[PDB]
Amino acid sequence: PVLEPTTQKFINALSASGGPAIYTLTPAEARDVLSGAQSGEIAKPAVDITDTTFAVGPTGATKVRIIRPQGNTDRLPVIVYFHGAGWVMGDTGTHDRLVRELSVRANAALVFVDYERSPEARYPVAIEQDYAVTKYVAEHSEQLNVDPTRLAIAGDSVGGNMTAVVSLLAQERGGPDITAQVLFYPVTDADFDNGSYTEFANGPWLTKPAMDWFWNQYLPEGIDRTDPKITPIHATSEQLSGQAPALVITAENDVLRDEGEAYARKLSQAGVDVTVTRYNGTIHDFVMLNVLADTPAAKGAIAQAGQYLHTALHG
Amino acid sequence: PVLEPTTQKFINALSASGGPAIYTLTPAEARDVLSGAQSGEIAKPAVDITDTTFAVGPTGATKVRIIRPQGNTDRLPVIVYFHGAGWVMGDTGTHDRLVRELSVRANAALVFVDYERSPEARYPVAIEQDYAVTKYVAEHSEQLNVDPTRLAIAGDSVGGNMTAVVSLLAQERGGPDITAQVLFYPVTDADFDNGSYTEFANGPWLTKPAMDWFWNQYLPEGIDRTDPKITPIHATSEQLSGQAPALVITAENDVLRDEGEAYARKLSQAGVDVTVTRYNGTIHDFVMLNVLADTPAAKGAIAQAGQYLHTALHG
Ligand SMILES: [Mg+2]
Ligand SMILES: [Mg+2]
Ligand SMILES: [Mg+2]
Repeated sequence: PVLEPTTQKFINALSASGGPAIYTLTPAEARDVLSGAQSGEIAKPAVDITDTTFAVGPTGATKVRIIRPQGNTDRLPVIVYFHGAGWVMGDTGTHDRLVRELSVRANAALVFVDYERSPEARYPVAIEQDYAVTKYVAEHSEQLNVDPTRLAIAGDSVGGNMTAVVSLLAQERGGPDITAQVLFYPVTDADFDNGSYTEFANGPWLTKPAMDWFWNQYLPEGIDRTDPKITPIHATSEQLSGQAPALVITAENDVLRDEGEAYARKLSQAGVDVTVTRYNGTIHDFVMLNVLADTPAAKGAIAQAGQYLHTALHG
Repeated sequence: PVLEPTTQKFINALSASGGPAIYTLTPAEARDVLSGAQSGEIAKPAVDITDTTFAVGPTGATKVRIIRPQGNTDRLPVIVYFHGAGWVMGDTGTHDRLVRELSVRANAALVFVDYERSPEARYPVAIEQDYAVTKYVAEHSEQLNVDPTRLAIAGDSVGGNMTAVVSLLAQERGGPDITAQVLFYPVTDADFDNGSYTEFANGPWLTKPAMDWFWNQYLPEGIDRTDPKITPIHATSEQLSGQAPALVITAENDVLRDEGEAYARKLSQAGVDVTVTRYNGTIHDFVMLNVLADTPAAKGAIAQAGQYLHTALHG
């Protein structure tokens, strides 16, 4: 359907500039393209930043960035954050404004997992790093000065996939305890022939061929994609029941729209308390992309997620 | 699609023992059904309440209820509120919890218009009362101890129709200035054959025959229904341009969904900044009905609207 006007101007400018398709690029090139898009002078909430490594995960180490509202030294609730951008791309820079907004709005520490990206690392390295850091935070709360009984998880796009799977792993492994989960336009299935994949196959912004490529970078060739730790839409009502309350936010004009909304239904059917909202007039990645930060959908969704997290972690 | 479970329980109870269809009742009887449904003791935000009358509007007197956050005597911004329930039903009791939430969350005075109901009063009595009260508030700010430069309007269902029309009338008549407008699942058209009307014709909760009956109570026989003061979807890009930023919230499972989302697009095409959000798993009237008060969609939408108003009126 018809896009919000600032969002439309972005899409048209992108067409006019005529850049190479994402799946013709090397990982390094693809990374640099998104990094360059997100390198502008933009207003950002004030935070204190620490870059470090936790000695956990399948590789023995996971890079993290810890963010706190600037000057706040309280024992805060904590968000463990899993970023999107196709498994191949994304870093502390590309998602900086977004995760600063979440930290300050939630009034929480936020632990950004700088997981090993694809294709150099394939499934399941990142989800195991993600799970390991979440467990680490829960088990090292005095050192991080956080309250482990108020731990939320959150992520955008493939990072929403990671959020869902960490919830699933925490159920299976008996912890850690999760207070709430937030999923921005999550990847939850690999059915490239559903309604929204068919309708929006040629965009805007995200295309079916692009998703085909991202999935092929993430996964080993020939792996069974129906397994719930890959496509959590297939999780059993068992794996889902008992999970933390969820906020799921989708975009109207998005190949991934239908699977995110279907996943929200699956959670709800399993007895999970699910807040699920579709934003009209916007596109995939709309709370991360700096070019859309002043659009009404981006502002609304960030305010909604911030408030949802604040209530979950302080109410 | 499938409803949130508590919401489905409500719908199941109606199908089991809901009785005669609302539109087969007298207006008195219909009024009493909703009044009874909403008169349960339930947790509500603390406010101060004043019931009075402003000597304006087509009848010479419009009943209003003025709500403030409890004990607050500050010169506050103000919301003028137009309630829903089919033009036939609704009063200060049916919408009590909802408008208390908005007052407290926006930290604003709220002026609830107890307009004359249909069919005893037809169009255009209520919209002229509604506009008159809005003008009155702008022009008697010292009497009411409010800031007239921070005046918002808001409404639900046919009250969303009223919000749209008051915006239009204010454009046409040169004021008063409106800072923001909030429309919960508005009535904007009378095309009973569109997509969502066809899909949800027999419910849940709101039905196509009910809407046909409500419209018939509201309107004189043979009136041209395409007048934008009746169906604001027909407003020109000129009646719309210049209007205040809008929040439009729709329900997934609702005959009125498509016309609400279409109206949002019409505003956006006219250059208005429109925040438009569809809540999945819920039904029409979901922010007013007390039985749904603790459901995720109701809590979410009320928090969203409350925060949107707070930002508009205090930012
Ligand atoms: Mg989506
Ligand atoms: Mg609706
Ligand atoms: Mg818009």
